[PDB]
Amino acid sequence: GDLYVAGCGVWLPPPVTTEQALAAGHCDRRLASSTRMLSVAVADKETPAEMAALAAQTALDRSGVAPAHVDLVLHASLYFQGHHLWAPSSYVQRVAVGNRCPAMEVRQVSNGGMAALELARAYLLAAPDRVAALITTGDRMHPPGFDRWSSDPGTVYADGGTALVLSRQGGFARLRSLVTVSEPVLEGMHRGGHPFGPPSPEEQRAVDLDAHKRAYVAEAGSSFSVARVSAGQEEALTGALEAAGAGLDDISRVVLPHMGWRRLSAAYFNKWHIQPERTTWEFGRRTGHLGGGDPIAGFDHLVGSGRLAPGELCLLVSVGAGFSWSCAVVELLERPSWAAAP
Amino acid sequence: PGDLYVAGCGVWLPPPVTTEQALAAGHCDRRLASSTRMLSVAVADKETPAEMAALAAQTALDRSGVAPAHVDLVLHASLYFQGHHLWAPSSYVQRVAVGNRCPAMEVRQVSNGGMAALELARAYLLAAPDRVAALITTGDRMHPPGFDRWSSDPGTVYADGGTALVLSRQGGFARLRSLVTVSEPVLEGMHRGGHPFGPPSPEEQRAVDLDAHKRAYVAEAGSSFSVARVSAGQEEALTGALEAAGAGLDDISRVVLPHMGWRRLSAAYFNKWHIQPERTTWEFGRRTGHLGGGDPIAGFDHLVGSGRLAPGELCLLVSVGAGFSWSCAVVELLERPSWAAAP
Ligand SMILES: CC(C)(COP(=O)(O)O)[C@@H](O)C(=O)NCCC(=O)NCCSC1(CC(=O)O)COC1
Ligand SMILES: CC(C)(COP(=O)(O)O)[C@@H](O)C(=O)NCCC(=O)NCCSC1(CC(=O)O)COC1
Repeated sequence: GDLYVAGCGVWLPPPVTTEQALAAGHCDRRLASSTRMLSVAVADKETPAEMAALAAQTALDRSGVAPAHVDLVLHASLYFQGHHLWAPSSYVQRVAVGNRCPAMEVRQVSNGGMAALELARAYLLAAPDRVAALITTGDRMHPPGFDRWSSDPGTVYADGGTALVLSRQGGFARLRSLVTVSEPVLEGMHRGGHPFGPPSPEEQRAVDLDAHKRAYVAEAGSSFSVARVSAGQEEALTGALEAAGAGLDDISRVVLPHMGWRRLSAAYFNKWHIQPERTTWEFGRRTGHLGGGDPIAGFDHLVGSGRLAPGELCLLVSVGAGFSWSCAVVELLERPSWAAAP
Repeated sequence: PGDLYVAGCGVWLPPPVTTEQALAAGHCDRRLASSTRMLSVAVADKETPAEMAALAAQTALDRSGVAPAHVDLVLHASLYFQGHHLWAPSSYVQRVAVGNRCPAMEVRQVSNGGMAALELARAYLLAAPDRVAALITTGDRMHPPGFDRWSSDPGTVYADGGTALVLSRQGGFARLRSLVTVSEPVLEGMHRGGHPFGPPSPEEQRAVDLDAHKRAYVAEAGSSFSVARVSAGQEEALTGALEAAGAGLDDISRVVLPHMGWRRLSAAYFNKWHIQPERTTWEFGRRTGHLGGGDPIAGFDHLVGSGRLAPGELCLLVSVGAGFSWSCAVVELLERPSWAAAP
C-alpha cells in the first residue's frame, strides 16, 4: 500500500536573465520589480516531448527500475505539444522507456503533474502486481502563440521537462499524502465567452489571460472570486497535512509554484506566515514556471542539492486554472546516490 | 465484487452535412466519396468541444440516475484544440453537467482517448473501497483553419460532437466484462514530422497533413514492418479482450468499430476477421463521421438506444489511435434501459 518516489529528474534549457529580457523589450521594469524574477529557462530547438523524454531518462536511470516494471506512462502538459493528432506520450515511451505499457496524456493546466500523480497512484493500487509508473511534463512557450512574460502577468513561463518515477516496491522518499481539490465554478476565469455560459468560439492567437480574469471578476464579484480561490487552497493544504498526520510546523521545506513574488506573497508568504527561505523561492525565481511540472522540479532540486534531510517532511503545493489544487506531503527516507550531501 | 457497469451514456451531435453537399462545395471528390462510402458527417457551427461534451454528459448522467455526490472522477478526452489555452475544459464539463467537486481532468490518447480514460477511470474506482461512479466525456470540433475534416487524414472523415459515459461500481444496465489496452510506441513517428526515429520537427504551423507523415514513415521503416506491426497490435487487443471475457468472436452479437471510411474498415476488419458489416455500427458511423476518441461510446449508445442489442448479448468495442494504442472491451447487456427503443 505504501507509495514511494524512486526517481526524479529535469531537463532545463539554458536561462535567459531578466536583464537580457529587459534589454530585448520582452519585459518591462515594473514586471521585473513586481515578480522579482532573475531568469527563466528558454529552449532553442527542443520541443516538449523531447524535453520530457530527456527528463524521463534521468529519472528512470536514477530509479534503477527495469522497463518491464514501468506499468504506466503519463505525460502532462498545458500548451501545444507540436503536432496535432500525434501521441507525445508514445514518443516519451519509445525514447525513454522502450516498453509496452499504456502511455497517455493527462492535463489539468498548471496542476497537470499532480493530476497525473493522482491517476498514477490509483493505477498502481488497482492491481496487486503493478510496480512503478512514469510521470513526465514538458512545454515550450514560444513567441508566436504565447508571450512568456505577459500572456499571464505575474508568472513567467519556462520551457523544459520534468519526470518522476512512482513505485510500490520502494524508493528514497515515501508519499505520505496527496489530496486534490476542485472548484469548477472558477472555470470561466481563464476563457472567453460568458463566465457562466458556454465558451466563445474563437481564440488561439496569443493567450491573454488578463482580459478573461477581469471579465470574470466583473461578473462574479471580486469578493466571491478571492474567497473561493482562498478556500480551495486552504482545503488542499489542511487536507494533505491532516491525511499525513502533520501540521505545517512539521514541514521542513515547502515546494511552491514558480510564480512571481507578488503572487507568492499574497497566496502563501503573507497568508501562511512562512519565510521564503523555507521554500523553493530562490530556485523557482531563476527557473520560471515549468507548466505543470514545478512540484517535480522543486522536489528534485531540494533533494539533489541536499537541502532536504532524511526524516524531514516536504510539502508540495500546486494549483491550476479550473481551479484545481493539489498538496502532497513527502517524507525523505534517505539521500539518493545522485544527491549532494550538505 | 470488483465488477464495473455502464450506468448511462449519451451523445450530442450537431446537424449533418451530406456527402452530396460536400461534393458540391469541393470538400470531397468522387474518388474519396466512393472509397469511404460516407453518407454524412456531424458538423458544428458555434458549439465548442467542451460545450458538446457537457451536453452529452447531461444526457448520460440523467439516464444513469447517479447523484452528483457519487460521481467521483471526471475525465474529458479529446484529440484536437479545445478552444482556449491555459483553460480547463474538464472543469467546464464538471461545472455545467455535474455540479460537484471531485477531481476533473483531461486524458488524451489520439483517436483512442475515450478508452484510455475508461482505463484510468476503472483503476480510480477500484483503488479505494468507497468510490462509486466516474464520468467520461469526449468532445472535438475539427474546423477549417487548422484541420480539413475530409483530407487531413484521407480515408477517415472527422466529425464534430460530444459523447459521454457513466461508469459505476454499484450497478448499471450493462456489465464491463473485459477491457485491454495495447501499446506500440515504435509507430509514434508515423503521425508527425521530423524523423520517425529522431526528435520531432519544430512546431507544425499549417493544416494537419497526416498523409505526408505516413509516407515518410513507411519510406524510412518499410511497408512490410509498418503493416505487420499495426496488424499485430490490433490482433493483440482483440484476442486479449475476448480471452479476458471468456468469449470468442463467435459469441459477440455486435461489433462497435471506429467510424472510418469503408476502405479502411474493409482492410482492418471486414476482410480480416470475416465479420459482416451488418453486425457492426457501419451504417451509424458512415452518417456520423469520426468523433475523435468518442466512437466506441457513440456506437455503443446507438446500439443500445436503438434496441439492436438484447439482454444477455455481448458487444465488442474496438478502438485505435495514433501512437499506436489499441483498446478492446467486451460489454454484456444486462437489461434494456428505459430510454432505449424496443426492437
Ligand atoms: C490565493 C489568493 C492569493 C489569496 O488571496 P488573499 O490574500 O486576498 O486572501 C487568492 O485570493 C488569489 O487571488 N490568487 C491569485 C488568483 C487569481 O485571482 N487570479 C489569477 C489566477 S492564475 C493561476 C495560474 C498559475 O498557476 O500561475 C491559476 O491559479 C494561479
Ligand atoms: C490497419 C491495417 C490494415 C491492418 O493490417 P492488415 O492490412 O494486414 O490488416 C494495416 O495494414 C495498415 O494499414 N497500416 C497503415 C497505417 C494507417 O493508415 N494508420 C491510420 C492512421 S490514423 C488512425 C486513427 C483513426 O483514423 O481512427 C490511427 O489508426 C488509424
